[PDB]
Amino acid sequence: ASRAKLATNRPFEIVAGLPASVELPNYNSSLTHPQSIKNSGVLYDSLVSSRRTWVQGEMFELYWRRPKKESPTSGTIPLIRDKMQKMCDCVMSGGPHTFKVRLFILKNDKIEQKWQDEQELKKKEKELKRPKRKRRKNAIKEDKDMQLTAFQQKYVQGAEIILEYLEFTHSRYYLPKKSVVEFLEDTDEIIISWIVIHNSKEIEKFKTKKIKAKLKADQKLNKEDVSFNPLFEADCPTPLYTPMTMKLSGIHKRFNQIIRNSVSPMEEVVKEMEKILQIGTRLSGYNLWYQLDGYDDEALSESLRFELNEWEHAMRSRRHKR
Amino acid sequence: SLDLSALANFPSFGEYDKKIVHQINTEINKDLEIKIKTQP
Repeated sequence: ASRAKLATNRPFEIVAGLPASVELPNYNSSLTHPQSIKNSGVLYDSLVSSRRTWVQGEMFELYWRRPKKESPTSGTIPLIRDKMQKMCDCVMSGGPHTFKVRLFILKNDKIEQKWQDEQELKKKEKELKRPKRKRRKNAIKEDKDMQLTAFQQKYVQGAEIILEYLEFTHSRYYLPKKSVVEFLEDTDEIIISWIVIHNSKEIEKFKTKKIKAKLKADQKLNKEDVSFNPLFEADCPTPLYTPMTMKLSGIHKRFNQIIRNSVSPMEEVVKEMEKILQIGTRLSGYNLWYQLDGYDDEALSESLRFELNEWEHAMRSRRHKR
Repeated sequence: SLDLSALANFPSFGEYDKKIVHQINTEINKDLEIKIKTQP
């Protein structure tokens, strides 16, 4: 935000701190002394920003962050480790960028209790009704790869999935329940799509206000003698919204069932999305001007250069901390 | 010498295309030395 306030009438606007315009840049018409992309680095800045944002953005709801340091808070690390189960390593693409992930399950205790009750019922039903062969080891391996081991047999449906970045293990995010999931059997690729609202906090707070108003009205009526959906409500503020889509690759057959079971009934979210699409304000698509004039944009160029220098200076320490 | 061939390429009161403007910028860029303060 503290970036230099661009001089009036520049042929670009500063979007996310960088020079961009809605229309495709016409350098040849607009620039007399264009600095090279090497000189500008705008492309570099954009790429670093993109990757970092993908590491830290709002795409998935955050749920756990490593606490910024005989404090017992150390003892909670193994507890948080055990509250999730450990699962195998998978690749993700974010726009032009790609990332890698290991998978972790969030232990739904109701599924554990119901599994114990189901085993009780099945046992009671059964009681009421009443060298070594390596090929068998290969069969067991394949069965455990496409059928389910005990932890997978309990967590088939309603299991909870946590995402973590293998290049940034500090943050954990929820897999979107309000998402469309397609499992490509031929390519082993999974595409996830969801709509995201930039002022969602505004909508949630107005939703809370409406809930309070309805509760007050019900209390007033009671003094004499609910699937509240903010997106349906006529007084909901305009969502600034974006539709998003992402592809996963590298997930194995057994995990697909867990994932496929985990997401919400499709028609309901489809109708919700259609409402969002009527009421939403779509994010406008714009084009970055990677080339800047060395004379009119000298301040902007140097500012970008300085910020890049600081970013790189910090980035070395990140691995030096490992 | 090659610029003279380039000069003959220049528009001659016809219907010529934008690509000339690239050469124009090439000549314009020659105006002064580039005061690039900090190397990228």
